[PDB]
Formats: sequence, C-alpha cells, structure tokens
Amino acid sequence: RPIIRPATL
Amino acid sequence: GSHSMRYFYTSVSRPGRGEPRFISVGYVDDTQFVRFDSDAASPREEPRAPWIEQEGPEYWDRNTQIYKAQAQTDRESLRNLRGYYNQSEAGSHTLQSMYGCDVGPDGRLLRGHDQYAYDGKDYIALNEDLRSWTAADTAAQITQRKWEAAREAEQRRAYLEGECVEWLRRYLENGKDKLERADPPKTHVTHHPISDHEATLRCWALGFYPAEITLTWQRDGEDQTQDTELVETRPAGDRTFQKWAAVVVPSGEEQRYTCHVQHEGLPKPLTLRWEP
Amino acid sequence: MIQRTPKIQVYSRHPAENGKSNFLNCYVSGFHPSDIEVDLLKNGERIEKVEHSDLSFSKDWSFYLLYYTEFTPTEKDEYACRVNHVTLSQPKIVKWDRDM
Repeated sequence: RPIIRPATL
Repeated sequence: GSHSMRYFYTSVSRPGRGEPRFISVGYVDDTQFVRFDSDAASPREEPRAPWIEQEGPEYWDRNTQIYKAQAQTDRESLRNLRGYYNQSEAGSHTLQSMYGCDVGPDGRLLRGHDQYAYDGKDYIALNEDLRSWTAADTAAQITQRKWEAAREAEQRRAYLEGECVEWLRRYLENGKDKLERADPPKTHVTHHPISDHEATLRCWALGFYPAEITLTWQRDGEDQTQDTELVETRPAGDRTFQKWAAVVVPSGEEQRYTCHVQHEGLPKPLTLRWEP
Repeated sequence: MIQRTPKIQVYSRHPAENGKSNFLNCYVSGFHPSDIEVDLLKNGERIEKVEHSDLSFSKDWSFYLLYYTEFTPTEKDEYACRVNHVTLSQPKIVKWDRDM
C-alpha cells in the first residue's frame, strides 16, 4: 500500500 | 523467490486549466494490482488483481484519500520546479515518481527505491543506502538541500524498510497461486524464405510470466547481436508476455542456428532449432 | 524537455486462426510525454469498442500502454493501429502482420 509523502520538491 | 513492489506516479500540470492530472498504478513483480486516476468521474483507488479484492473498505477509502492528498502535494512540487527552471506557466510539464522495495527469498529487504523525474529526465533519487540523495542538476540540488536538512530520507527509509516489505509479504500470501507462479514460455521457431539466397528464422516465446526473459540466436555457438532483430517484451493482455527474436541466415545453413531461451519458469534453458 | 517517439507493436493475443475469436493488441511504448491517442482499425475504419491499460512507465521513465479489442480475424480483413503523438507530424499507421 502507498506511502504518505507530503514533502514537496 | 525474490519479489518487489512498485508504485508509479505520474502528474502532469495543466496551467491555466487548474489542477494537475495525477495517476497512480501499483505492481507486485509484473502484476498490476491497483490504480488511481484523479480525472475519473469518481476518483478512487481501484483493484486490478483478484487477490487484492479481499482488502476491507478501510483499505480503499484511506488509499483513495492518500492519492488525493498526493496529487495536491505534486501540484506544489510542479509549481516549484517551474520556478527552479524559470519555465513559463504556458506549457504542460510532467513529474514522475517511482518507489518501492525488493525482497529476497527469506523476506528481507534487498533494495529500496524512491526516485523522481521531471519532464522525462532523472531529477533526484534516493541512494541505495537510503540515507542520502543523488541530484541530477543544480535545480535538483535545491531539493536535495531541503530534504537533507529535513531528514527526508529517514521517512522514506522507514516506509521502505517496514510498511513496504510488510504489505508486499501480505500480497504475496494472499495471491500465492498467481504471484509465486512462473509460467514458462511456449516456444517455436518459424522460417520464411526471403529470396533464393536468404531466409528469416524467428524464435517465439509466448504466454510466459514474469516478463524477464532472454532470447538468443547462436551460430555455431556465437551470439548474433548485429544480425538479430528483437522486439520489446510485450503483454498479451491475459497477464502473460510475448517476445520474439529473428535472424536472417543464408538459405541452406539454417541448421547452424539455434535459439536459446532462458526463463525463470523453465526447468532448464531451452535450445531450439528449426525443423523442416 | 526530452520527447520520445512511441514504439508500436500490433499483434494478437493468441496465434491468429481464421474465424476463431481473439484479441487484437496495439502496444505503444518508449514515449514521452504521456499524452497520446491510439485507435485500432479494421479495413481502414476505426474500431469503436477498444479497451486500454492504465498508464505506467519504464525504468527510463518512458511510458507504455496496451490498447486492444476483441476480434475474429478472417482471410480478407485487414487491421491496423493508428497512433498520434506530439512527436509525430502525422498519425502513424502500423498494419497487423498476421504471419509468424
């Protein structure tokens, strides 16, 4: 199941 | 044996036209099992394999919210990259993301992946140590500095070393029949006269899973790289794959040529000849 | 911005047999960007019932898609795949080559 990645490029 | 899980995200900006299109697919080895499309009439994570349908409603609802939030995050990323590259807001751009884990036969993490491309070129990638980054250009170095200052690789590593490996193991257990299988290719060699002096031999592999395969033409035991036409491995549509390799040979010498097939589902590598 | 032109393969799900139902596949790969249009043709006319896979991409970030339709090949029907992409000045048409 997917990761939660709120970090922005 | 060895297995992997991969998520593949694609976001493409549509400036002037509001929000980016965000699309996600997830694979176990060569089997797609989920998909999400922000442009669907009612966007949800949807099952693409039968062994995943067992997941309860909480699985789908929460993964759906995760993709919607990810699309908003990718929107800001897209806005940022446009600045790094001082690109006008007229054209459309593509942010791609690919992450997941490889597990060996014992179950241990063999390798973690988490990388990004912008407009089809490498942007930034997490290193095999899961503690550092490789940037492709000076713009990617901005991101690198932000992320190393914020210890971003530790969050990625946490997922790749725990949740990723754990859900992969669960998917392998729920779909053992389908996923642990190795379907060998069905093989044959065809022969087509080209002229009075040449002929095409084509070596076929059909109906195999997983996709990885080697097809080699040999003459007296030497690979025929310059003279071999190969097609990209292609899906048949029924969760199997196809490939062929062809050589042009002098007519009357076809018997010197042998096609060698290596596939995980074969007891031992096949050697095929054309038989008139 | 790199653009990559689609590779196109037209083929059937099973070895083609006249009057036996089957699936006609058009596999497009190695392209960038992802915007693309693909149509399957029978005797020059566009086939309307056509399914397609979900957008994925390869290790080099190039995209790939499978379009397909059910069909029943006969001796005198021709079939092709028609592909439009920003990298093609005109639709690219690849006929199905039946003989293996």
